[PDB]
Amino acid sequence: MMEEYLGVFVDETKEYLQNLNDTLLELEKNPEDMELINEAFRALHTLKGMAGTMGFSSMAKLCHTLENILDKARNSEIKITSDLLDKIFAGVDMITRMVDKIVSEGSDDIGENIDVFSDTIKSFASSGKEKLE
Repeated sequence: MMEEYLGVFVDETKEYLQNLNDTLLELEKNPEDMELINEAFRALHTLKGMAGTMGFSSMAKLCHTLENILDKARNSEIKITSDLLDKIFAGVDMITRMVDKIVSEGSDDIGENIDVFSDTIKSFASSGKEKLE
């Protein structure tokens, strides 16, 4: 059978999420080393792509969201305030839940809320209270 292509595709995404949690959980203790920010901004960028080729963009958008905070972190827009990373680790949390159901059935539909979980984090950083009247 030629199904081992997807069996290895996930075994790599899981070993990377941890490697990406070690980077993001070490990033919290070192949210400015610029190594955990690039070690994560990358894996998440690679994890997001692997989630698009799997037909699970709902879980890939989560990989792009986290990497987005790691992007502003590398773009000088945001920094790991222990909250932008908590929601990020929260995205990797659902990404795992989808992987647990995707592995149990292959569906990334966990009633998650990307546009929301991202807007929550996207608004949790760039803010402009009181603007133009």
